[PDB]
Amino acid sequence: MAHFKEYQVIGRRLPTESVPEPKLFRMRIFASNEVIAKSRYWYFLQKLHKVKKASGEIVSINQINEAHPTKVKNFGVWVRYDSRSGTHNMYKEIRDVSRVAAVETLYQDMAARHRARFRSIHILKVAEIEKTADVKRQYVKQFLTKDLKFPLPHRVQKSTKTFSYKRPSTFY
Amino acid sequence: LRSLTTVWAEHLSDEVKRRFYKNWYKSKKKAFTKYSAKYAQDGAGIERELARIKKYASVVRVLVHTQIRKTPLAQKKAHLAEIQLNGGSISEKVDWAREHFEKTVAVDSVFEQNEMIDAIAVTKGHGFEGVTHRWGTKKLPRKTHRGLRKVACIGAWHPAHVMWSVARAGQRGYHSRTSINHKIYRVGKGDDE
Amino acid sequence: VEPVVVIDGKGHLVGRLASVVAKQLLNGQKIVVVRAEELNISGEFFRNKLKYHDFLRKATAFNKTRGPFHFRAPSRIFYKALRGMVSHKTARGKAALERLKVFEGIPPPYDKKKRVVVPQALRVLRLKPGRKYTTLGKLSTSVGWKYEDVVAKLEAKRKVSSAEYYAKKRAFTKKVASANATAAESDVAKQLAALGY
Amino acid sequence: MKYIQTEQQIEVPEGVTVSIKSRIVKVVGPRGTLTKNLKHIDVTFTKVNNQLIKVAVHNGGRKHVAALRTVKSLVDNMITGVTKGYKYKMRYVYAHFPINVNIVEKDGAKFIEVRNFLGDKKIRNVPVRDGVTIEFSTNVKDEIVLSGNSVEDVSQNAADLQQICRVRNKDIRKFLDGIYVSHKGFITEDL
Amino acid sequence: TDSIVKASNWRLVEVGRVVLIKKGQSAGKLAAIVEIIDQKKVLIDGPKAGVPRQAINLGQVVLTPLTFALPRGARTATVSKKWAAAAVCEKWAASSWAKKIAQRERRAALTDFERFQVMVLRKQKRYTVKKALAKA
RNA sequence: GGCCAGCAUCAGUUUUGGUGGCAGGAUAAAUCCAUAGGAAUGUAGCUUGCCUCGGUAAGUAUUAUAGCCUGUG
RNA sequence: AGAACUGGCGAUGCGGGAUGAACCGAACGUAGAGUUAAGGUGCCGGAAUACACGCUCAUCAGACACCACAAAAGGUGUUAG
RNA sequence: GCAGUCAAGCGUUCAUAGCGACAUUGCUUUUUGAUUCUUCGAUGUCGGCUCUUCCUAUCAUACCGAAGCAGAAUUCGGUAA
RNA sequence: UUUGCUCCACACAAUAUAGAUGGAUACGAAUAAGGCGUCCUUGUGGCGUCGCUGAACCAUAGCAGGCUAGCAACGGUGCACUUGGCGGAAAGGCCUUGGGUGCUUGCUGGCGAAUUGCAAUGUCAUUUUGCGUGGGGAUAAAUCAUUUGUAUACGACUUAGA
Ligand SMILES: O[C@H]1[C@H]2c3cc4c(cc3CN3CCC(=C[C@@H]1O)[C@H]23)OCO4
Ligand SMILES: [Mg+2]
Ligand SMILES: [Mg+2]
Ligand SMILES: [Mg+2]
Ligand SMILES: [Mg+2]
Ligand SMILES: [Mg+2]
Ligand SMILES: [Mg+2]
Ligand SMILES: [Mg+2]
Ligand SMILES: [Mg+2]
Ligand SMILES: [Mg+2]
Ligand SMILES: [Mg+2]
Ligand SMILES: [Mg+2]
Ligand SMILES: [Mg+2]
Ligand SMILES: [Mg+2]
Ligand SMILES: [Mg+2]
Ligand SMILES: [Mg+2]
Ligand SMILES: [Mg+2]
Ligand SMILES: [Mg+2]
Ligand SMILES: [Mg+2]
Ligand SMILES: [Mg+2]
Ligand SMILES: [Mg+2]
Ligand SMILES: [Mg+2]
Ligand SMILES: [Mg+2]
Ligand SMILES: [Mg+2]
Ligand SMILES: [Mg+2]
Ligand SMILES: [Mg+2]
Ligand SMILES: [Mg+2]
Ligand SMILES: [Mg+2]
Ligand SMILES: [Mg+2]
Ligand SMILES: [Mg+2]
Ligand SMILES: [Mg+2]
Ligand SMILES: [Mg+2]
Ligand SMILES: [Mg+2]
Ligand SMILES: [Mg+2]
Ligand SMILES: [Mg+2]
Ligand SMILES: [Mg+2]
Ligand SMILES: [Mg+2]
Ligand SMILES: [Mg+2]
Ligand SMILES: [Mg+2]
Ligand SMILES: [Mg+2]
Ligand SMILES: [Mg+2]
Ligand SMILES: [Mg+2]
Ligand SMILES: [Mg+2]
Ligand SMILES: [Mg+2]
Ligand SMILES: [Mg+2]
Ligand SMILES: [Mg+2]
Ligand SMILES: [Mg+2]
Ligand SMILES: [Mg+2]
Repeated sequence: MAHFKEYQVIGRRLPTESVPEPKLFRMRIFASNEVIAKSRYWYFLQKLHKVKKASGEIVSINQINEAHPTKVKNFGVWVRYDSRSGTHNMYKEIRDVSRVAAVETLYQDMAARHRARFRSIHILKVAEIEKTADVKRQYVKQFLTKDLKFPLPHRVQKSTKTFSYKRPSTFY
Repeated sequence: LRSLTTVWAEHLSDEVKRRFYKNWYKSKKKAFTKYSAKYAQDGAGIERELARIKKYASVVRVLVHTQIRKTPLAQKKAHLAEIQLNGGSISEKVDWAREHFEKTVAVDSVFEQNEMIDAIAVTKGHGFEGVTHRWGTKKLPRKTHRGLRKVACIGAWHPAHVMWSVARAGQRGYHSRTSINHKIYRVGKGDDE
Repeated sequence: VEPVVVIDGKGHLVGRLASVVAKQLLNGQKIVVVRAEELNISGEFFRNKLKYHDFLRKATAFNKTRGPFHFRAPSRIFYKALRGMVSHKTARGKAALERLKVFEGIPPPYDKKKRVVVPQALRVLRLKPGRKYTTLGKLSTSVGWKYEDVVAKLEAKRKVSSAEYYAKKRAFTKKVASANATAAESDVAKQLAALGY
Repeated sequence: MKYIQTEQQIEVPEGVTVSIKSRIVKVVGPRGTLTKNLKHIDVTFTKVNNQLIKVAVHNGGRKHVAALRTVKSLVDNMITGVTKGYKYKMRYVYAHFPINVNIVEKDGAKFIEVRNFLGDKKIRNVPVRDGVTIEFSTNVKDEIVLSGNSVEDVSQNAADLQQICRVRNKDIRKFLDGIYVSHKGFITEDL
Repeated sequence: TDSIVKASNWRLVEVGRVVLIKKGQSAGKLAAIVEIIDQKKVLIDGPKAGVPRQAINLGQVVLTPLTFALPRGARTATVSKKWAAAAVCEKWAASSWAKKIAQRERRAALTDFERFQVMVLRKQKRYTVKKALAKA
């Protein structure tokens, strides 16, 4: 749906005479802008409580920034999704440098592997897998082995003119 | 395959010389009369051609012609033609060729008894020919309006086009044919009662 | 850039080599292409062989002459790929095509001239390593082309002579570099360095 | 998922030097020398020490990796092939017509010439591949033996002899007639 | 009769491999690989050169043959400490790469007149080399 | 002053660059600095076992002869 | 084949969907400059052989609404759960 | 009209050699219907004769796999027009 | 048939142009590997070095490039000659020898340039042909009609005729 920011959204059931000061609920929401974020909020909220936007009020919206944006991190990701023929819970693991990058590629992955578009996906939980060896998916574990090194074989340099006078070479 | 030179013998029988023309009697008979001159100077020009052939040349064919005067035909104008030369080695081949210039080659030197040979020729002609004999289509019944040596259905309605694959009146005969496996039962000799 | 651009077909992908050759013409650039027998097509040999027979069955029912023509030669397989990318039924189209020449091997003129390449169609830069692909010459020879062996013979001959040329040249250029070096450290030489040379 | 690297070892024994440039492999030991083209496959060889060579695949999928081992093996069987060497054993099998098997030569040939198969007046022929040598076993009834340095060449020559003796138009369960491969192994013994 | 087995000797992605960035506000700038994220992303950092600590695609970077000692996941100040200490800049600078980069940047800052002087010089050199190329 | 142009200063419309000053927010989040605590894909040292005179491995071992993480300021 | 509400075609060209009454965009005096729609940008053909992460190898691969079809059932092909 | 999936049965024994109920998913357009879009200022509105070409859901012939294939004979299936 | 043909040379005249405007600047082969230098045991060899683009290399100053002088070099280069040789895939081009000759911006000099008026492609290419001039060279055929029948509806084909 684009390039996400994470937002704390807070809403609460429009006050009333017999109930001034209703209860206040928060959601963290990955959206590309605050407008979509407030929409999503109401979307899941009417999925949990008896409210809808009509009778309720957004109280506060705040972007949350990554705590350590240049720290590499192992993300455990939890998702609910709809397939063509049914709906499905699912756990993936993503390694990147911020919860916001991570959710970008999840949506990418869900779309690429399961043909899940944004409408049809639900983030259950994104959280930092602290101790390695509670990392479970191999395609991640692979990148924790000590003194990791790999070549990047068969190099393709992009030509900037149409013709070339050489014959290239993919050494690297 | 492309031809890259033709070397010619110094003298040339009127028989072949005649082939190079459509009106012999009026003509100044000038054919090959400059080429012949190429022998004069020691040999120079002819050799380098021969020489060239040897260097390149994947195949070699000899220019031969018939002695039609030794033949009861009227037609005087002899026949000339290329014959490939299979005996070994390009260089040996042209030496053979060069050697036989103006000299004369015999059948027994080419064919033996019981040998299977092929015959290449232009078929007898019959001119414009109806479908029934040209293709051996069925005669149509005797009752049929406007002719019966025909084909009833020259095609379905679609392709709305007569097609290349159906019998149609036209020329018959005077076709080229390459006929194989004719066996030599005799190689006769002229000088031989 | 240059009056004529000679392209070593070898190791290029037909429809990418085509797609650039076409544009080049339409923009006024004369082109010759060589070694079209050493041209490539993605997909294993069998796939493109099957593809080619598809092409083979198309023909004018009433008369197989009016119908689609099938050229078997590698240059000519190429030209088909190319012509289809050119509005070849317009003056402007007929014009552009005439700036084009395709050839199996490298026949005279073009063998003493330099040939270039087209990286955005070079196979080794384009195909994912691992994918099966096809050589024009072998494909053509499978559908009728009569002249693979001869081209190969003539080429090996050509490749020899050119190896002499090169060697001869690499010799001379060694001397040049030697000379070019005993002039290093001189004033003129240091001055040029200063100015980027 | 693409594995960032998986690899294998190829041991080298005391008699042989294997030498590999681009992916053209040459193995040379006591029994001679074979060579085999691996260009079609995209692995990286590395010598670690005269008795050890590694083969690895960087950032590869299943089907890729899954060819790394068959590379390790193909190159092993060259090294075993050039030390011990290979020997395939085949026995004739027939239930009435004796299968007459000879070796004949036209123009340097060497051909396995099978006659009287299930009676057949027809005379069968299988060419002897180069590298491979045929010895009709003494002391064993109807045993042919193909031996050589290439597993691939004997195994194939073997399979060519066996297949030339397929049976048609009969229940090939009752008609078991043939020349079958009955033992695969080595030339040099105690092993 | 040893065995002789090629090589194929790739520059590797590894903590402390220095790369020359190619797209973006940095670009032309060197930098060190600090941690490694996946097959296609690494965390880079290049304080000496100005380039911010960031996550980057490998696709936009080109591995150099240079490497120094860096602890995986070392922070910017630490990186600056090792870098200087391992003297990578002089090392890079000395290379043909960097020297060739420098060359063409000069070629492209030449004045028209400077350009003119370049030719007068090449003429000068040509005269004496062409000679020597004719006396042995 | 007939024809067609070039440049300059402006007017209407528009397009494409450079650059200056400010406002928000966790009065951005980081880096950095300070400080407390920690752990391993465990840095020094140490022990032990082979091993061409140290190099390896498998133990201890939380800053030492690398560093990192986490909170607070 | 027959009704309901609206919007259309009929009566209407223009851009897009190769093509096409009705779909998409947009409704028309004669023109300049700009900007867009729907739809596109390898070449045909104006416009990135752009960027980015995955997936897919088909000895009948696939390739954009209306639209020019495919189903049950299976695969130790491969992907992620 | 033709071809499937499930597999209860059939096949002495034995679901699937060869078959296959109750169900059920399809394909075809030489059947017949349903429609009424084109032709009513006219598209010669049975069949046969002739003659071409094309499809394949293959009767024969080439080479194969399978069988409740001993041989002979047959049946099932593949590549095949 | 009114002195015609051809090749080289120049000259006038036309006619064009799918588009000159410093240079199409030659190994091959591999790409999970190469190029170049060097050594040696000449090999799937040792060692060194390069790539990360042709953004290069070469050429490039002078009335669109005039007229002149000199020096240092003995190099470069244009042109017509001559020596030996190689190239047949479409070779029709490449290399080499030797004198002659022009130029040289390798360096240092004398003279010139304006008024094309503040820009106007400001005209420098190469296509094909036509007409005289004189320097080499060469002196046919086909067709109709006639005729044959190995051919033929007519044309066409195949023969024949000083
Ligand atoms: O022409 C008409 C039909 C027709 C009318 C006739 C007639 C024969 C036909 C032939 N039918 C084929 C298809 C056709 C379409 C038309 O309806 C024709 O004989 C007397 O009138
Ligand atoms: Mg946070
Ligand atoms: Mg000639
Ligand atoms: Mg008659
Ligand atoms: Mg008949
Ligand atoms: Mg007859
Ligand atoms: Mg009648
Ligand atoms: Mg008939
Ligand atoms: Mg059978
Ligand atoms: Mg039987
Ligand atoms: Mg004007
Ligand atoms: Mg203005
Ligand atoms: Mg600003
Ligand atoms: Mg360290
Ligand atoms: Mg509507
Ligand atoms: Mg009406
Ligand atoms: Mg309208
Ligand atoms: Mg339109
Ligand atoms: Mg459409
Ligand atoms: Mg087109
Ligand atoms: Mg375009
Ligand atoms: Mg762009
Ligand atoms: Mg849809
Ligand atoms: Mg399914
Ligand atoms: Mg599956
Ligand atoms: Mg049941
Ligand atoms: Mg049973
Ligand atoms: Mg039963
Ligand atoms: Mg029917
Ligand atoms: Mg009617
Ligand atoms: Mg009518
Ligand atoms: Mg009709
Ligand atoms: Mg009628
Ligand atoms: Mg078909
Ligand atoms: Mg079938
Ligand atoms: Mg049974
Ligand atoms: Mg079968
Ligand atoms: Mg048929
Ligand atoms: Mg067919
Ligand atoms: Mg023109
Ligand atoms: Mg090297
Ligand atoms: Mg060398
Ligand atoms: Mg070496
Ligand atoms: Mg260069
Ligand atoms: Mg001058
Ligand atoms: Mg040519
Ligand atoms: Mg001067
Ligand atoms: Mg004259």
